Amino acid sequence: INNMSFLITDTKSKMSRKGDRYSMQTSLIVAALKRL
Amino acid sequence: DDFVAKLQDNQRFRYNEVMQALNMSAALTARKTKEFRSPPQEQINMLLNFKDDKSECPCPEEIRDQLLDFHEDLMTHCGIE
Amino acid sequence: SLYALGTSKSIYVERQRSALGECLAAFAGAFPVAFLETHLDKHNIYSIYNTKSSRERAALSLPTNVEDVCPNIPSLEKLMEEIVELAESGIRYTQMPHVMEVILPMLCSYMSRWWEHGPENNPERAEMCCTALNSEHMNTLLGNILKIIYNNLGIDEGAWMKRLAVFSQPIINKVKPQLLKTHFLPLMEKLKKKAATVVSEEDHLKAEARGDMSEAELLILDEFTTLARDLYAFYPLLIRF
Amino acid sequence: MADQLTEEQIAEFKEAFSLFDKDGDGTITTKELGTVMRSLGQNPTEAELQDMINEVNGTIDFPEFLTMMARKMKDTDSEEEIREAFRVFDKDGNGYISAAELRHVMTNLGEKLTDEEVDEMIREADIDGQVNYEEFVQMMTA
Repeated sequence: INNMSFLITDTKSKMSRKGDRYSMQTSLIVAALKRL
Repeated sequence: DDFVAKLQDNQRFRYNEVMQALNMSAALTARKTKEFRSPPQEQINMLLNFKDDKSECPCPEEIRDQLLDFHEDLMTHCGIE
Repeated sequence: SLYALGTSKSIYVERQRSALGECLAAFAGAFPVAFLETHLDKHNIYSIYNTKSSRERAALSLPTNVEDVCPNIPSLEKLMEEIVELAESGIRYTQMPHVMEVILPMLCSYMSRWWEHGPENNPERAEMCCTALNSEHMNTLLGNILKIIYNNLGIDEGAWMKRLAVFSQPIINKVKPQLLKTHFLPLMEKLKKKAATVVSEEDHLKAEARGDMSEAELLILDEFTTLARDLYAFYPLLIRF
Repeated sequence: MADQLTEEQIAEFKEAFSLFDKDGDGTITTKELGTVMRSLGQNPTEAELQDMINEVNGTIDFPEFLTMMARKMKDTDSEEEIREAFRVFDKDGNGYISAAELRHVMTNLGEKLTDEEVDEMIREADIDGQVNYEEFVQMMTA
């Protein structure tokens, strides 16, 4: 799962290597926590 | 000659079941391969380390008995006892 | 052909159902004619039954009947009623494997494509729009997805949860905020109950460690994997809402 | 030739060299310098001959000659050095060794050396923990 693909699809309508497969910083749980 | 032949055969067999049971053993695999990753001089030194108790020797009982019998005969020949 | 593929019940098509569902969703997004809603066909300027005229359409191989051009595909209202009674009647996966793998993603893509032509976006000259789709339909179908995934947390662990999560992404755009209290609260409540159960089980298991914990730690690991899979099926929708 | 060469191959070096024999100095000049190993079986090129003549009164003997195959011992050292590893471990053969398997391959055997593993991961750390056994060994088996 690209993980960031959900955020890219969200910011796609508004036009808004080392870490290609996965990244610590963009965890879904911490993303939900920071959005709430 | 014969003693080393039997010892080598036993070591090969032991390495065989160690490789067979590697995935059951998990952590024990490293400790069982410690014997086979040591230089051959040290391998023989630790295989011949059953003169007094010291069960930390992979040598089986029959091979131990063969070596002990020959050692006793050699001591008798030398006249120690 | 693709709808018959999706609806077909065969062990041969069983392992290829998912790709057929994805292709059907793509076709539903790409197709310019509101095939699900045939009754208001005459308001579609791109319809072959509106352009080709009767003589040429009879010369071609067409059923001449707009309702019967795709007879096997049911109407949008009938599909909505079927999905509504699903997730409410206690769905059994033995008879309903095809639904949440093919039919719902098609409806999701169809709604995402046809919402723009719906009367709600352009209330001017209404009743002449190509489709009768509405935001209330969108809310109803999204609530249906939430209810079915609620029923399917602990049963039938598969990739289709994350699949439906990524397919239903466009739906969330025009949701009312009250759908939170309507469905998300029980859903996240049950997810939190599962999380509390699994963390309590982990705490209990951490006390004991011996030669053979494998027969229990495998089950506990399965619990965490299922919890994480449901969590990734859930948090995209909640985040973006 | 520090005991790394085996008895059988040393013997066949000698039998090839004795194919020309002649008291260890005759018929073994720089003209046959290539012919002896051509008859033995692998082919010396210009690089091989220049490696033979790099440190070489003017007529070789058996000590000098087998000293030359010591530096030629450097050849054919690519697959057999990892053949043992591929036999003993990596049953799947993916090369991406799992987490427990990597604990186990660095479970220190007798030496009990330290700071070398943590040095290796502070110098280089893979990402996707998930350390590659291949990338892990070429660094030493360069």
